[PDB]
Amino acid sequence: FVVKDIHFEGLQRVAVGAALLSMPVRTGDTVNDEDISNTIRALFATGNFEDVRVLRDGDTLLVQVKERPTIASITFSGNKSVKDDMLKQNLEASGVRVGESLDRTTIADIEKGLEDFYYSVGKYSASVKAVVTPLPRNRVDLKLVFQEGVSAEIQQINIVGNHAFTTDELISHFQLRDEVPWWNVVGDRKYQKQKLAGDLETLRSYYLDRGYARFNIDSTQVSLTPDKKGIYVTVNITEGDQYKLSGVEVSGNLAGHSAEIEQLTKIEPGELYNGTKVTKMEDDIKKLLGRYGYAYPRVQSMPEINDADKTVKLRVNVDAGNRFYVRKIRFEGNDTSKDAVLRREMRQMEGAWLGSDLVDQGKERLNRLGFFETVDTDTQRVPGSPDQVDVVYKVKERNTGSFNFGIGYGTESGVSFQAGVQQDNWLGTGYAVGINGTKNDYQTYAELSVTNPYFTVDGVSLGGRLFYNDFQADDADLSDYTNKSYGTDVTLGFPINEYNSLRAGLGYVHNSLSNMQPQVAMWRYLYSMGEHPSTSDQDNSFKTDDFTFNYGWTYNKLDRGYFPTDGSRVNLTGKVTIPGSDNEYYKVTLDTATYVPIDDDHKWVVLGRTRWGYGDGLGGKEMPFYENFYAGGSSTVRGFQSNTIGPKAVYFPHQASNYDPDYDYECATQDGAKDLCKSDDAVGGNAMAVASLEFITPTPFISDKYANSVRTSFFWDMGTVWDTNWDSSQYSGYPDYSDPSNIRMSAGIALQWMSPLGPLVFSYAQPFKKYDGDKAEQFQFNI
Amino acid sequence: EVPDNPPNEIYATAQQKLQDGNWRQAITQLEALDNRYPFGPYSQQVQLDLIYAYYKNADLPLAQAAIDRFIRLNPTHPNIDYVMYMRGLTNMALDDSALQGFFGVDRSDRDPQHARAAFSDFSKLVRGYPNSQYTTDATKRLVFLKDRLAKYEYSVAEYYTERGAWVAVVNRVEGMLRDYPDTQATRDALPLMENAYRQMQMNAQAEKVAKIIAANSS
Amino acid sequence: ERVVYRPDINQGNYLTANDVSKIRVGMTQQQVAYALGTPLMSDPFGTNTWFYVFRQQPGHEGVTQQTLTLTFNSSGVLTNIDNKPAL
Amino acid sequence: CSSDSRYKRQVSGDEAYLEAAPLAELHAPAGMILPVTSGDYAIPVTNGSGAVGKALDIR
Amino acid sequence: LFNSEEDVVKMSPLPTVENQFTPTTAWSTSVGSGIGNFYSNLHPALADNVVYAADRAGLVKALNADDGKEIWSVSLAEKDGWFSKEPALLSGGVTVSGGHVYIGSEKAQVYALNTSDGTVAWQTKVAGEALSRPVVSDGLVLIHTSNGQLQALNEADGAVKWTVNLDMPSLSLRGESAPTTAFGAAVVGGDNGRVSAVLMEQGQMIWQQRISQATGSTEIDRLSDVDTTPVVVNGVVFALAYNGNLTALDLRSGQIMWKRELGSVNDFIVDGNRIYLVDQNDRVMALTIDGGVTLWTQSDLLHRLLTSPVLYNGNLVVGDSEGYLHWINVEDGRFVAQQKVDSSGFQTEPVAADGKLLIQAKDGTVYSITR
Repeated sequence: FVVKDIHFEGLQRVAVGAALLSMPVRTGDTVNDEDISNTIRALFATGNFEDVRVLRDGDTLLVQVKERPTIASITFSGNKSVKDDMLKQNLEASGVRVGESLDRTTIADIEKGLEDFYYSVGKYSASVKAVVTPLPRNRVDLKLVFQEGVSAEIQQINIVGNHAFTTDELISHFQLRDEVPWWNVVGDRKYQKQKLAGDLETLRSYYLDRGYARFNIDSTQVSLTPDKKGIYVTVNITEGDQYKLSGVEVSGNLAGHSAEIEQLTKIEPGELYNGTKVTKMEDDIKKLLGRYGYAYPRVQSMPEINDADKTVKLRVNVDAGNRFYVRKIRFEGNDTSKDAVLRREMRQMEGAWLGSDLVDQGKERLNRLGFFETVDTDTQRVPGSPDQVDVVYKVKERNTGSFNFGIGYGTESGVSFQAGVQQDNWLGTGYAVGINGTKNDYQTYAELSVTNPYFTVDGVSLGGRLFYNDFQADDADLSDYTNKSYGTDVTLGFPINEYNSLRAGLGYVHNSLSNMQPQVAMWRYLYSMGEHPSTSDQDNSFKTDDFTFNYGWTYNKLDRGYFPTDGSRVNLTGKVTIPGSDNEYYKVTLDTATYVPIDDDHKWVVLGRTRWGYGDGLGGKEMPFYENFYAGGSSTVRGFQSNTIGPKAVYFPHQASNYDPDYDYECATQDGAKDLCKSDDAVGGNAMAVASLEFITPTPFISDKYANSVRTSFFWDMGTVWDTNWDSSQYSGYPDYSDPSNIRMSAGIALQWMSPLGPLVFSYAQPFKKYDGDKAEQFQFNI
Repeated sequence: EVPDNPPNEIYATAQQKLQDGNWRQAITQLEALDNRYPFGPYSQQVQLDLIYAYYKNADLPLAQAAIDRFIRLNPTHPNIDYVMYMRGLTNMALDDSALQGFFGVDRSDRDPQHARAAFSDFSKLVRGYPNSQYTTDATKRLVFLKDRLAKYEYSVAEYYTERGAWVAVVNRVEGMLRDYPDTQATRDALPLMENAYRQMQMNAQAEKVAKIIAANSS
Repeated sequence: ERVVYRPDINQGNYLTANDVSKIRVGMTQQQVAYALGTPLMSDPFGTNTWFYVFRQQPGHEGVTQQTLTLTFNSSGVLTNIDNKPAL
Repeated sequence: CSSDSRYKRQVSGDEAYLEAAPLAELHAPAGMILPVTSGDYAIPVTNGSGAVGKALDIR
Repeated sequence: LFNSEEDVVKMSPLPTVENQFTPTTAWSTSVGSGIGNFYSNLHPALADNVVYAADRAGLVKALNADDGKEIWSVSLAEKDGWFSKEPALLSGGVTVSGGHVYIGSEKAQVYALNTSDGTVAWQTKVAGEALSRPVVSDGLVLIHTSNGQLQALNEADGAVKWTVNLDMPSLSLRGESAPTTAFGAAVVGGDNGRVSAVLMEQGQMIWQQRISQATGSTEIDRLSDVDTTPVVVNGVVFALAYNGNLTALDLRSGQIMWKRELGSVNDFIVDGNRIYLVDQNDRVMALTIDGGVTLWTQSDLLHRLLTSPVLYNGNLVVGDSEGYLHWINVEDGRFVAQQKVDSSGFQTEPVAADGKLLIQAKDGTVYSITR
């Protein structure tokens, strides 16, 4: 017949006219009964019409369609640690998503493939239940129920064909220390087939270095144990009679560097075969030629395994390429920092040949930068001549700067505050800028520390550090220990090695003090100065203008600039005085930061941070007491309070601070506490031995987006601060600190949150071995 | 977002929250307006008003997401000049943004990453639609990013000047030369590369360029 | 100023004496470029002067360069092998 | 919000990208001139329709 | 709370505990820890009042089958190699043919222990460990090993007569194919869901019938070891494919009389026409031999990790890997007797021989059973 009109019944995403064009029975066109049957498959070919029933009212057509389209939602239930988007990726594999055709027939197709996904997980013990839940006009919520039973766990490895080596040494291709007896549950040994293929190629490298060059894993048969968990295996291998490197006959385009290549192939004819060393030895040439230019150094070994003397013969086929390749270089991921900041952290130059060891060394300074997130590049050949290889340094950069502050003492008191903020890499220039200070009524403190780290082409660390402490300890008078300390410190850092870098400086120590507190250890220094201030009174002035020569040295063989993981940086910082200084003394200090990998994948790494110090006079005097060492609270040792680790002084039997306030800020003074009051703040010692033992661990509850920039780390703190010149006669009922056996102790965990204002470090720690005057707040909040 | 509703009350609340300036709540309407009705009669204008909601809320990859939606939803449209505007306008906000500008410290030479991307979209705009309301606006930005490339490419030519790679000085100057003539920074790159010649003792090759300086004195 | 140490400034893009004997006056640009390729600097506005210029600075001990410029005609045919030493 | 002094979100923002002007171009003759444009630097400078800056529709 | 808020798997209990003929054990004579919880094909044999039982630890024993009194005992725990002082680790089960105890090991060795004392009459390293019991007959030691190798050792010394390829699984799709001599032709199961007949005399393929398919896109049973071994009554061969797929097919051609490609069966025996089986839900069923017609079935055992169905004391006896024993009616599913004599679970088939019911557990080794 011919259609009068069509009833377009049920579309949900299709248009009425779009159904009409997809109908071959469109309005006004001749409609046979076969064209009706042609329509059903063609409206099934729309991919959105779940039912198609093309009917007619004599000639007036009407197409009863139930429809497939938009899925309203996809609900995941039981969607545990095997996450739901990868489960949705199987829905994205099976064509279904929110917005899309459902085709409710394909549920078991999804419910098979999700199990086949669960099969590939390391499980098969799971079930998936896709539930259709209707929403408006066709729409469907896809409730998916994941009754995941269990994964598979590695239990036993059985290998046949082992010639001379134990299967158990190949079981150790993955390391375990754990247990689950319900009282020592620390994880398991679960299965993944890529652990196996890794252990397979661990087993491949296990026998290649032995000499086995008829070595071949014949076949491998992993168990179908009736639990869907039990991982047993039947590996068939042939080690096959360990062969020897009996000769290297390296050939090909040796580029005139063949003797240098021969240095890389200085071998022993007849030593047992090590193809991994041979694999290394090819890479020796590829970097040597890579240092000789030749970015495409096609080096092809051929171990002609000589089975007659049970050896090998090492043919090698070398093709270096062209020497000059570094035309220019590009830099990317650089929209905020200046390019020449990163470009000065480079060693391979444009318009040159390639030094392969220059580009990573430049990237290592970029790796040791810190305000990067990633450091990498794109070493693309610009097409055309073999002189055009543009190295596109696309990196990712991290935020610069951090603010610090104190606690309390504001808006219910005077105009008084603690400040301090940093602008290292100042505005993308690279200027290490750190400025701190505080304006209170007790004191007015100024401090700047600004560096031109790269002031010459050598990388001269032009660093200036100026300071001014108008410190009065002004509670009701300044005669409670006035101290005007100010001056300069100009310092320079120099390449000697590019790991071993020396430091030097000068200190102008203009300390102008009046009316000293009667604590004896302070005053013993004044007696060491030959000055005899009146013991029972804070009335005595003391101005010094000390001229010191500072020095130091940096070790730098350690990975990154803000989050390293392997290596060590040792930092000597020392000083001495000069003839002309108002006191002749010295003070040496050292800190190290070694990164020893517990996990060789560096998920756990030893952080060895310890500080050593010693300072004394150059003769006749001692080190000044304000240069004595301390710890506690914000130190290596947490859970204590600040300046609570060290020797503790005793006040003189005292009267006149020129009025200490009544029964407040006592120094065995006129308002009580007399007859040698022992001070309890750590007045600190002329020697130091403190440490903290930190261990990087990742967190799974937070995603690893920043858990590799968040350094969660446990510790157990130990360390001593002690005055090796502590008196035993003056301090006889007072503790002797001449020994380093004043070893304080605490333990806890640090919480480094890498904010947009940088790392924010919080730490609860519990002291267990304390001493006199060790005041302790067990939580330490630091910025 | 919006539940299953009449589309025009979603569209009214879309245009309200744009006039309210509540771009997120317009984003709440406009997306669910096109999530259930991408066949809407204003679903093309929705994607434009999404970019209006996105860029005025500074949602730059989402504005580009509404661009590539509108690329897929309207591969032909009168407002693709708007798209080739809103492509280049997004990348300009995407390239450099800092509060240091009053201090004489600017990001116009750090990296022109999306600025080169903004250059492409805006030059496409003034090529594909040199009649639009957007091609006159984009030209001064295309003027600007040429200078932002000129500020960028002079500083790397400045870098190899302190480095001493005088082949790299001449090459980065020729990068300024071969890419944009209408820059004084290229004209100050004209003595910069002939210095590199004289440090390479190519004084004769240098003084040819001083004639170009004598030529480009004007 | 009175230092022995200085990190060295280095700069490739040059040709060797074997590359000097590889070419001769009369050689086309491509016939130079068969084993030598293009230099990483040429003369843009004038004739083809293929600049293969070595540069290096030894730390607080003088300066060195091998400036080898290869000028070609409009046809790209070699007209000079212009080796130039330091300074 | 600024619920203390009612000084709201204030001075910021610019359109210097539109306010930028091109500079003097090469007036060099042959033997002094080289190719000068290469890339996406192909801009028909058109006052085909104006309304530039914030007055342009971004909707 | 979160001490117990971890993952969980589902199972089913053992309904209908009966004791209509009150069961017991005939004796215990424990070999020690036998197979253990390892998945191995090892299983003891009982004949002539000599319990020919062993362990993978090494102690191969002969025990006098009224109390299991020690007839002989040796140790196949080996002493040398690239690793000295190892256990026996037997893969294939106990085969006593003549005066040898043929056992395939997980050390890829097939032994033969002199049945008078257990001294090794011969032992021969074979191609991989034995996935099946060494089916020793006709002078041959017909094994289905891990690599899908039908091998033959001269059972007097272990001299290799051949080693020919079989249905090789894609992994260790661990199925006992156990190549038995059936009417002059060795008829072998398949671990990828095939079934084959080869020549007994040299391993020359009579036919191989693809029945079920391997793991992948029709993923097959890792909840059971499907008895792919063809049990051969007259020349309609009755065999499972590795999806549990029972198949009545010709001996000489492999042409199907009926099959259970749909059906998934763990273990099975053909009691005449009442094919007694363990279904994939640990369900007992009686299928016909001229179809897949359920003569009877029962769910008195459901998720009860059964051993092989056996007829003993006039009843269908079934133990399990939970350690229970069950006596079922030969007809429609009447649970007759229940003996919980084991808690270590029986991983071996019941031996209804010597008037007894000899089952050796994983760890509760030999528990011989009467009622």
